[PDB]
Amino acid sequence: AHVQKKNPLKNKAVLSRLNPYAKAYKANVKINSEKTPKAAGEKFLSVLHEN
Amino acid sequence: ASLAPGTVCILLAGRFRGKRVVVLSQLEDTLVVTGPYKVNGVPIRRVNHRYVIATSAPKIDVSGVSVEKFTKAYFAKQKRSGPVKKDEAFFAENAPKNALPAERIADQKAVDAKLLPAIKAIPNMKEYLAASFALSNGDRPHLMKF
Amino acid sequence: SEFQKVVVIDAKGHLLGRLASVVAKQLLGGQKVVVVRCEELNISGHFFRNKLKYLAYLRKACRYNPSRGAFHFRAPSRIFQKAVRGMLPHKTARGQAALEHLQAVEGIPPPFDKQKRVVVPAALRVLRLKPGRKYCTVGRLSSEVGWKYNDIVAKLEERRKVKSAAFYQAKLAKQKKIASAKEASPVNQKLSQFGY
Amino acid sequence: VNIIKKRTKPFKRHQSDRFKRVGESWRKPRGIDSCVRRRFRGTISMPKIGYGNNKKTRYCMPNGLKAFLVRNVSDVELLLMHNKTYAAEIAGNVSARKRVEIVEKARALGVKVTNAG
Amino acid sequence: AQGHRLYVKAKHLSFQRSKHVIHPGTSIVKIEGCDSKEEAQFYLGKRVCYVYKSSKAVRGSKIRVIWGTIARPHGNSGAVRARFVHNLPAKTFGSSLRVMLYPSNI
Amino acid sequence: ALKEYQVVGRKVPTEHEPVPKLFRMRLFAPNESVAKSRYWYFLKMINKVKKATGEIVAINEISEPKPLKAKVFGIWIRYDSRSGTHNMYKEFRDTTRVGAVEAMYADMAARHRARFRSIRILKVVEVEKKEDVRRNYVKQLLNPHLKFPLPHRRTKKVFAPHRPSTFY
Amino acid sequence: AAEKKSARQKKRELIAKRAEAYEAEYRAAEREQIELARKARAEGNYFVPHEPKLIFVVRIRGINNIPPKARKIMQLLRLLQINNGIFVKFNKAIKEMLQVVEPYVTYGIPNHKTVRELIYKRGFGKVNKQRIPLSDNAIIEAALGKYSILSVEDLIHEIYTVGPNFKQAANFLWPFKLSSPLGGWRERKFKHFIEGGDAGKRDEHINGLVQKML
RNA sequence: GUACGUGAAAUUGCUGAAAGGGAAGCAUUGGAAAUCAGUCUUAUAGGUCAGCAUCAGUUUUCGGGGGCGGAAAAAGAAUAAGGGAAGGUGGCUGUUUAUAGCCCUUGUUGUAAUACGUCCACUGGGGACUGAGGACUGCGGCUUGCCAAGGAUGCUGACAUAAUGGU
RNA sequence: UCUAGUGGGCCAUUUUUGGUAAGCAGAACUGGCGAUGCGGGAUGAACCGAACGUGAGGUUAAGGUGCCGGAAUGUACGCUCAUCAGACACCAGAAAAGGUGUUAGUUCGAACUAGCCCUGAAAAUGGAUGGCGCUUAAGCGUACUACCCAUACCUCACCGUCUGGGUUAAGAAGCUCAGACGAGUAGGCAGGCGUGGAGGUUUGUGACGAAGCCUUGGGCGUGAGCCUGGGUCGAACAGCCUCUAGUG
RNA sequence: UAUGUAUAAAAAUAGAGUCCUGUAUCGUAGAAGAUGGGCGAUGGUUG
Repeated sequence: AHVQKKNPLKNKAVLSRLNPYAKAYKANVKINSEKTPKAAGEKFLSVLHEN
Repeated sequence: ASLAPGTVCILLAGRFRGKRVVVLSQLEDTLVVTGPYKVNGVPIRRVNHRYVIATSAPKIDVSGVSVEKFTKAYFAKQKRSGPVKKDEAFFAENAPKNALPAERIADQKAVDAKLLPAIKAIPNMKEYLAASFALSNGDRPHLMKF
Repeated sequence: SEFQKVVVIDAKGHLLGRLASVVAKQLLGGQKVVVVRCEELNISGHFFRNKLKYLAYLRKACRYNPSRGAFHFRAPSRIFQKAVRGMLPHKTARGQAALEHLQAVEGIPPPFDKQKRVVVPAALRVLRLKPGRKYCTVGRLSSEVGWKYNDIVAKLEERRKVKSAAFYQAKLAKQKKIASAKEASPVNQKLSQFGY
Repeated sequence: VNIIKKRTKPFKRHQSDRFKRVGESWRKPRGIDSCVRRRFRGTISMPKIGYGNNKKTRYCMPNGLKAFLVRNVSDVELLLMHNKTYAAEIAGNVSARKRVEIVEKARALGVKVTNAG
Repeated sequence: AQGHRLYVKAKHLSFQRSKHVIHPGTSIVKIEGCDSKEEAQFYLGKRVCYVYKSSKAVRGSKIRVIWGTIARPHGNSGAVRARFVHNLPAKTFGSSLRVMLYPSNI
Repeated sequence: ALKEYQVVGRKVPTEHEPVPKLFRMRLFAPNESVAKSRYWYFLKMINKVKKATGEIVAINEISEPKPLKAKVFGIWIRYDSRSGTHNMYKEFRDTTRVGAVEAMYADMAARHRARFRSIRILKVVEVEKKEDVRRNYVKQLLNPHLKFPLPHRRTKKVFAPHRPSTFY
Repeated sequence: AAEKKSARQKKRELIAKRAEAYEAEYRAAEREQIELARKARAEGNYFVPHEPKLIFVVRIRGINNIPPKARKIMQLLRLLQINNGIFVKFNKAIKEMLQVVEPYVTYGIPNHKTVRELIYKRGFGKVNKQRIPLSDNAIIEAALGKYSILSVEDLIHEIYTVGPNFKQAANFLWPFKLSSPLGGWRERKFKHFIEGGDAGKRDEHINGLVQKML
């Protein structure tokens, strides 16, 4: 048993065997739904650009 | 991807090295390829896809010729199953004159005549096919694009 | 990178070490190299410093039988060969056989004055030394340490230059006729969109 | 499983080349200042257990069989059950008559002979 | 006569070595016109052969050939590494090799 | 490879100092780890706070606001030498503070043989008025009609066929 | 006959659900830190991220010419070979133990990919004092099953989040025998990381190192 | 053949072969020359060396798409304002956008882009070495059979040779 | 529990004693050498890296990439001109003070302060940055990528040891699965190889050629060694189990 | 050791006789290069 070690990262079948969750993962999810409310206080900007 | 049917490719190895031929159809592993026999004298042969250079020359219309009759059994040699071979008479046998069934002759003639109209339509292709590819001084294959 | 059957190098204005290192690597690559006009080779540093270095070289000799001791060759071709020999594994049959692929000469003898002479940009004085840096020529250095054919080479080189100039005028006239007849051909524009 | 050899050249004794009183058969150097014992670069190498060959292909001839020394027909019949593993090899001191009997028995048994010729 | 030479000229430089240790198994090959590892990437996997001539005509031929394959680039100057079926002789340093255009991928 | 880092930190709260003061420094280092290391180095020498008894409260990378505008930066540094008694003020013309600082480090190493450990940068400021510049070479670059020949032309393929022109 | 497979299928589903919860926990924590940093920046205050509790220690020096105290400590860390990696809790006892072996090890904060890629590519378990690759979940069942660790992803969660059973999970994991880094180390390997060397604490740069050594 | 059974090594002469530029000998790797055996020859299966394909393990090298993070990059562009001086443009050495412009501040386009950092159980190629094990068991996937899932098979050709290998 | 060897030590870091000094004598902690190869320092017992079964592939340490020499006659900014420059730790040795040397800095034209170079500097066979040579370096300082390769690390195959799990269906002294590891002087122990003689055994070999001997032949073993073809020869000799010793 | 055994100005570099190298020019199509024919040129390669 286990004559050869097969890397799960490079073997999808072995990855499936070890992880019964890769079937439904959905890594890339659009989180910022195209809005992006920039948040940086004026006090922070002054301290950043101080001296 | 570049080995589409009807493409002009250069034979790298074999007795027809440097010849330019027209790809007919894609076999399971090789290419059933031939230059118009009346042009460069290259009959219908399988050529491994690792021994061709797919040139960017304009494509040749090969839709009008049947290619399903070119199979592994079609090009297969005869079974021997015996270590005894070779003879002066054996070399006298085979050859273009003997063997080479008239059925093979007719298919070569038919496909040749079907590929003349395209290469005559495109100028400078008949002489291009008849010529032989060769490297000269100062030619760097990794730079030049075929 | 390119391989020639024999490479004739015009050693005028070249640096001794920079050219010798390039030549030595080419010889080990199996290429026959001919170096002409070795009396025009340049060395960085003012002459007096180079003259003192060679006088230090003359000091080396066997305390018994100086005929066994180091042989100090004075000819500029032999100086260049010595620099190359120190860069080749000459005690070894590989580096020894690579020496007979090198032929350094003074001036350009008849078999090579009719052949194309390439130059090495990696060893050219103009491309390597900052302007205002003093430098010496191996030809003048040799003439002071014992070499006694400086003015003969100068006279023969002057005569060769005249003959080569006359050939160039003949070649210019022939090329001018070819160029004049070139534009008359209508193919010159049919080849235009191909970049030729 | 093809027959492979880890090493093919023999282990000769140090300086057996230079001295005739020193035979080539291997001897472990016990010297306090031995270069081969200390394993300097360029010196000759010594027998190690790492050099040992595969247990599956060990003792097997290149043809996959093991030579088996044979004195008479009784020794040939010992190889009746293993004609595909051992090949009979007739001894040096066997006479011509018993040799011919051994070869004829080996042929009938279908056992290869390493020195049939 | 310039209707041949479907290969690329190369020169056998040396063995894979350190200052004092050589590895005859793998050879360093300098291909003409190849000046960087990016250019050498094209020639990876090509069939490089050493052709030589000998007195006795095996197969009725005066020419023997040692075949090999280009394995990986070597350095930044475009030299590659090659594995030959029989390791190249040490006397072939500076000898010329022939790099065929196959196995092609272009 | 330098990056300007704003590092703010303080000593850990204690009974004697329930509300410790916050100290901030603008310092140049290849990465955040070195930036914090130098930040504790300067605080450890001035305000009696150790990395053991202090903490980094904020880390931030400052990018150049106008990197496409040619500027002049004057840098005061405390050079450390064989004698270790040296204060230097130098001016460099560049488009970014990080670029000017890197140019300063190379210049100090080349001229005075100073390492990254020997040099500590007291202050980097932007000189906006030409008359404030006191360095002749910088003022020469500030010449309105600046123009000069291209130096060091220098232009594998060994064995070129023709002698290089190396000119205009 | 089929009862074992019926129970095994729902066991596999439970593993999937737990792994799904773990991924949600990672995403929620990462987003939570980002929002807290944004709100502190917007309001002008400073929010300090939590000090790492998990550390990854890599031995960089060979086994020659080492003082007895450092030699014992790396023996207690199970870093007996050059290019060996271990996961370790970061507390007062550990921090001073790593301070002694600063010249001989490099340590930093591992991220989720570093832990996951290490346990998948180079994940080996100490089963019956043997180095058995983690090629199946049943291997972890037999070793850490009583600790409510049922799968490789459960083991990753225990290591990454430093659960109550970190010691048993870390001791079960045989020390990672990493390869030499592709691209090389810095010019002088045996300085401190601050000095442009490679020893000592290198913060998040252990991730860049681990990516090279895998 | 009494200088007598067998007749070793040191040492020596002759013959043949090859080497040798101030030592020789030795190890590794291959060439050359010499020499030799296995193997096959046979009973669908099998001898030697090759080429490609589809896989597996290890690694190397180029490329693409996407998510997230930072001053929710900094800049910049286009377009509206205010202010400013120059290393001073038009106008006459001197002045403040004219017959050039620049800088500073603010809005809009903008939720801009790019770079960098980071991740994808996202993806497209090129190269190399390796094939240990030997009916079936397992863990998985697919849909009972299939599968890249507990270690290479498939399709072909050349030579059957001194070819490979040995000395 | 019984016993071997040892009871001349040496080097390096840091601390230090006696000493005008020492490749000097004497100590303290740790690591090395002795006993230890390998990559680098041109070379070297203890310096730097790394510790070693047999191999394939990949990647690295210290050190390096002009040529010798595998690997950029790389990138960026500078300094240096030396009538016998400079060139990488240990290390193969040099000082105060100086300069119409030059590049910078600090302070009131001047004094300075700092780098590089030069002077101070002065030996005996011809001669050593390792050699050649090198001057917008192939020198020096700093940053930055790419690249080269150790017996080190990584994956794999095989050998052995040790360790653990199986085996009443398998010379059970057998078979089978798995993991870790491999330097070695003095010394220990185990298992084997070879020699002379003795008991047993093999329907054992042999004048149709035993033993012995020679051999540009062939095979087996990690090895000690064994087997065999050809030649020479002429009367004996061997395998296995055990016994023994004037046994290499 | 060949596979195109192809290439002859001298110079200066704060200049040369358009420059910013030759990735250019010369040669290159034909059983390893066959057997015939029509137009065009009066050139080209070679014994």
